[PDB]
Amino acid sequence: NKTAWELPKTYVSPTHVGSGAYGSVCSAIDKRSGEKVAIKKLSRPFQSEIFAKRAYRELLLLKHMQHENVIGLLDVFTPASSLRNFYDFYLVMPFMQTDLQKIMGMEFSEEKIQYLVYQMLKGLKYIHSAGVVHRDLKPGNLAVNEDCELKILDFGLARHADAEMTGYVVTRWYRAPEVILSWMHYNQTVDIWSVGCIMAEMLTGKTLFKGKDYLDQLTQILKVTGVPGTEFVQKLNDKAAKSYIQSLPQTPRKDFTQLFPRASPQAADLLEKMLELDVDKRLTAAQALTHPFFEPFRDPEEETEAQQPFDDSLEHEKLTVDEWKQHIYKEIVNFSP
Repeated sequence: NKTAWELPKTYVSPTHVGSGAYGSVCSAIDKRSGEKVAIKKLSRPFQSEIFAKRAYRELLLLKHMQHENVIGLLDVFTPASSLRNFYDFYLVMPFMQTDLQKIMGMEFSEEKIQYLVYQMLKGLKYIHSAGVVHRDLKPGNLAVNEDCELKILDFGLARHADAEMTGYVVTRWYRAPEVILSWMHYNQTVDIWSVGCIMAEMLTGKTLFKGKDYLDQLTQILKVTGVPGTEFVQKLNDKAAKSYIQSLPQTPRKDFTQLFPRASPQAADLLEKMLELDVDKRLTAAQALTHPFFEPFRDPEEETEAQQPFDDSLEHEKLTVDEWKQHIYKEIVNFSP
């Protein structure tokens, strides 16, 4: 279904769940083990260099990643017999149950928020330690089972963090202000901002920053965040970003206690440190785990990190789509005796 799945005989009873033009997600049952799994089809990975490069990133990231709070790769396959008829491929991973977007209407006690956000940051510490930035953390990408176990999903926009990265990234409502203010020069803390936006949403049942376009998102953010002093204005390396700010609509900076009532002094403090405008003052994943807000649940022995840095050897290379296909096809077949 959009566009006609070609599964092996190992996976049976294809029930559909997600949909799109970039490919679909469907549930299936592995016939070897009896486990229920999630299968994601990449239907047009070779339409362009960018789609090909992203397909490669997603596969390798899924492949090399081993953490309780990050989705793992069970299998990957393609109906193709060679590079001559290689048009798409499928990723197989543990089935979950629901995601955080679906249950946002629920009422989240601070205990649940503590537990769930703690798992987000544990996974994020792991992902970041591999030198990777996710760049699309949102409630739809946070899988949750009946035990309130959490897994991070979707590495389609993820990559090895570099000094210069793709500009238009992250889903707008969860997109950090520096993505716009410091175009193409952000770091792993964009993920921390997304975590902040999510936590606030669990706390209220409402999306914190609902901008109508990429610029209005910035305006929404700078309402809660204050308009910075001349210290931060000169702390940037942009003249275009110096403007707009130069329109100085001022009243910095709101206090989160008055802005997030019926939430705990320390919960408000964590949101504040996560939603910090200045990227240097902003909490990292490792640091956020050490915040007093997570004391009832914290266990440093399960805050593991990557055993190996994620390889970025092709990241600074110029491949054709045909070359990307070769590497992808190669990485599909050597998996996983």
